[PDB]
Amino acid sequence: RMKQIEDKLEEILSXYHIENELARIKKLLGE
Amino acid sequence: RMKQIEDKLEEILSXYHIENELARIKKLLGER
Amino acid sequence: RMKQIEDKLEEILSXYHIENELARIKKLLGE
Amino acid sequence: RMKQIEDKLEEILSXYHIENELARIKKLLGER
Repeated sequence: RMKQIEDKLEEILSXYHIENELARIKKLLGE
Repeated sequence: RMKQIEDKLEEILSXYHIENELARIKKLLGER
Repeated sequence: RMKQIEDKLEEILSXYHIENELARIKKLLGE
Repeated sequence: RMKQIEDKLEEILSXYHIENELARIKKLLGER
């Protein structure tokens, strides 16, 4: 069950995309 | 406790919608 | 230590704001 | 396992930056 949990944490980790998307949006907005 | 944990994680996972909404905004603002 | 963990999960929960902000941005963008 | 867990959670928490970046975008796009 600890494993299920850690599996859910890796699914949550699969956030950096969101960060990347945001950086890209700011730039498309003219910074 | 551990079922509160698994449930809080399912509540958090239930984020990809956010990523996809951002993918849309980025697409909308992209070069015409 | 289970408590520490559940505390971190409530901190993560404190995401709906992000959703709200996004809905507001789409609307400000002219939908 | 449990330290991998606590560490993955600290890696996730390390989100508020995202909220605040969105608060900025919303502020920028707000009525002049």
